[PDB]
Amino acid sequence: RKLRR
Amino acid sequence: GHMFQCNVPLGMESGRIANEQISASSTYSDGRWTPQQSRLHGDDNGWTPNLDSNKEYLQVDLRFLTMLTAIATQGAISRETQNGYYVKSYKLEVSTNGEDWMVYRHGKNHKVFQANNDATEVVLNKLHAPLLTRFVRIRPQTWHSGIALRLELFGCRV
Repeated sequence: RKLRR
Repeated sequence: GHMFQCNVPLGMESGRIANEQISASSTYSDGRWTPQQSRLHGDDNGWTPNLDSNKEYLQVDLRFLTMLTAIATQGAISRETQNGYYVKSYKLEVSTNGEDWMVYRHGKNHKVFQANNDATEVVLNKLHAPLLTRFVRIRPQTWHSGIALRLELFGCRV
């Protein structure tokens, strides 16, 4: 689920 | 009484520097690291390019000819992940007209500015002589984890 910055 | 000194903050953090005068070569695609978030002591991440490399830059347009004496920088803690980012060194580019750009030099070679060792503290760098400019670019050369930038410029307007 989209590794967040 | 105190006389005037050319070393006042020019607008980042303050507000005198409008959102429209700040831009970048690119920005992270999720939209959470825009150039408008590079204001010193901002509490919403900072600026991050679309790709981490030494060709990206943050740009500020002072809109007028301005004496530029020093640059302060921080990294940023990710609001989303509590991860810290910071630029460890950068070059400086300046321009009066926005099209002819001079890379700041110390002697025959580009001045490489040493920057931050963490994501929270301010590192201030002075220029060896005040420079009269209107455009400023910060182009990172090294960084920890990824490029993230908050910024302040110091000087006076003529």
